[PDB]
Amino acid sequence: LITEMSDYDIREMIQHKHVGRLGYVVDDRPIIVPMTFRFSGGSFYSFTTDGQKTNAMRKNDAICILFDQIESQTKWRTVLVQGRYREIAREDEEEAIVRIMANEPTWKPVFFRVDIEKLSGHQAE
Amino acid sequence: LITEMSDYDIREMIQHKHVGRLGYVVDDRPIIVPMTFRFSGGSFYSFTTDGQKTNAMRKNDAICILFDQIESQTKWRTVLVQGRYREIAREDEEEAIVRIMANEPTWKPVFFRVDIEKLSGHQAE
Repeated sequence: LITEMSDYDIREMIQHKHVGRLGYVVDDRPIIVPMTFRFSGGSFYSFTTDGQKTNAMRKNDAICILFDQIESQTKWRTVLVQGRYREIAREDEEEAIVRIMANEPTWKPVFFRVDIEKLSGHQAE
Repeated sequence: LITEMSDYDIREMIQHKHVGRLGYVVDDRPIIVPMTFRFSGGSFYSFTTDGQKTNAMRKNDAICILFDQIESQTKWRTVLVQGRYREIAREDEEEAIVRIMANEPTWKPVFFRVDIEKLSGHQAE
């Protein structure tokens, strides 16, 4: 019943789905929080004004993002990005901002990107 | 802009929101997967036929569930359950099944529950 999604559908999803759910680890326990992301040049870009998220991901840089479109229990698509927290230096914030905003599909903070180590996508129909 | 949700709204949400997103840890990295849950007698009950989830949560029982209702970037509610994977013994599966199904609000597998260590809920309006 569970199938691998085509690269086409994985791409449509990570290009067009604005909100994903970020997973990080604090003291060996998982935390999940919704965040907006922009896929650009092979990484996902975001930012937060929440210093607790920033400090947690600084201490443990192993993170993930789930994107999904759930129609029912048996009709759904999920894309999981596993990778690494990479904080953007102050002098690179303008670059990050333009990447986040530039030509977005008709949709102090600390900026970061998620560099991809594994990208997987599956569906049920 | 971010407020604590009332216990009333936290309860309405974990009673009526069928799908949450389960967080677990594999080799010090976070994984997130959508699952259906039932809140009953202070724990969340679910099951999976996916042996990789089962084995992962057996090896590391620190897990979480996010429930959320996101209207926009500035209008949303999130409830995070942090707790422990507790696998249901075969002889307790019928109990688990009746708990999952009994009087549900008009909505071999290995059964499990999530026992709650922290429950928090926040909103933005």
